[PDB]
Amino acid sequence: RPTFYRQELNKTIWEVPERYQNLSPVGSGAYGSVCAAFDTKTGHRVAVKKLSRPFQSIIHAKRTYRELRLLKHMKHENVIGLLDVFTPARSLEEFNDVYLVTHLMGADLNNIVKCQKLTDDHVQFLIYQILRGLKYIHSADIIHRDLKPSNLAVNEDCELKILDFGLAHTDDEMTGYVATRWYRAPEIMLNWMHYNQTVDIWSVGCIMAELLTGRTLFPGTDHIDQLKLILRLVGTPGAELLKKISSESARNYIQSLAQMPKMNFANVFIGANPLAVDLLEKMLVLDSDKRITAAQALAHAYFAQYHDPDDEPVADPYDQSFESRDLLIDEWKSLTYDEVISFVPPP
Ligand SMILES: O=C1C=NC(=O)N1c1ccc(Cl)cc1
Ligand SMILES: [Cl-]
Ligand SMILES: [Cl-]
Ligand SMILES: [Cl-]
Ligand SMILES: [Cl-]
Ligand SMILES: [Cl-]
Ligand SMILES: [Mg+2]
Repeated sequence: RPTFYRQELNKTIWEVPERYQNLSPVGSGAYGSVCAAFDTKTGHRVAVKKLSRPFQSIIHAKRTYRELRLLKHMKHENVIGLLDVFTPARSLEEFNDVYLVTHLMGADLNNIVKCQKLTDDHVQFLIYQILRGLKYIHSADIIHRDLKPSNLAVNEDCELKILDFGLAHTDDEMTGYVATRWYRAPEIMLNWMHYNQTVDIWSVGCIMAELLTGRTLFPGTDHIDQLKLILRLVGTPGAELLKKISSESARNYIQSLAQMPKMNFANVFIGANPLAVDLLEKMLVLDSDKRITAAQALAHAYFAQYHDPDDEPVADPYDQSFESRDLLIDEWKSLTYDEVISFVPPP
């Protein structure tokens, strides 16, 4: 066991192993507080996150376990990984605090596209990396659920990593003129049907459009204004898709709208590479059953310069059976403790 030292930073007690030095507060959401630090063992600048109230309820205890299981599993060049996890506790009886350590991220995709469009070669490389990461994530039957520019880290060499997996956002966070909703697939924005991995491909289409134009594709002022923007581009549904909407009330609302045909995407994305237009048409499909998958998209001719099927790996199998399990707070806490002490660091 390493030696720990204590300090107070912005009214918060931080107790961390001696290897982590020069701690500096960076942010604090509702799930914890974050400090930048220097890791003397690896030489990396790192983010250290102290979870806030990790075991305050059954819901919160299960969410802590879910987050740690997911971060321990992810081992791919285009996905955030876990460098370390620690607790100052010396036994399960005194276990209360969880700290997570990752590589410190600089700019996100917003700070690169803010009010600005990129060249086609840059769009090819950035979207290729998102899809390479997504092929890996989806091969473990994981759905990200919250892909958007602020959840994509980018460096000066245009290299990209996916972060901030959806751990299951409030009603108020999705209300109004907000980027938190602009990248969401229509079937989950209005709870038409059950989530599945195709929702992530819709988000990639929205991101790719915004890189090509410099502007948000569907900047709706509320859920219904956004749906109207979506259907104007991709057309109103046929009876095939209407059949698959379990909400009778949602079926009734869609049929209240005047019918609209799918628009010509070459007249929307003026001047774009025709191969980019073709790929957008295959991602931005209303019926989720018919969207292109990440593995299929990597083989599309838009990525001929980068595609290498011997260098696009899949993930080890991932056991999610805990998600349908009903446990008490102290049982979720015990499972989490076991995962902290069994962590093996990367090479
Ligand atoms: O799609 C592309 C590729 N280059 C562009 O300048 N666009 C683009 C299209 C429409 C608007 Cl309104 C703005 C930008
Ligand atoms: Cl140490
Ligand atoms: Cl990483
Ligand atoms: Cl503790
Ligand atoms: Cl964003
Ligand atoms: Cl597993
Ligand atoms: Mg985020």
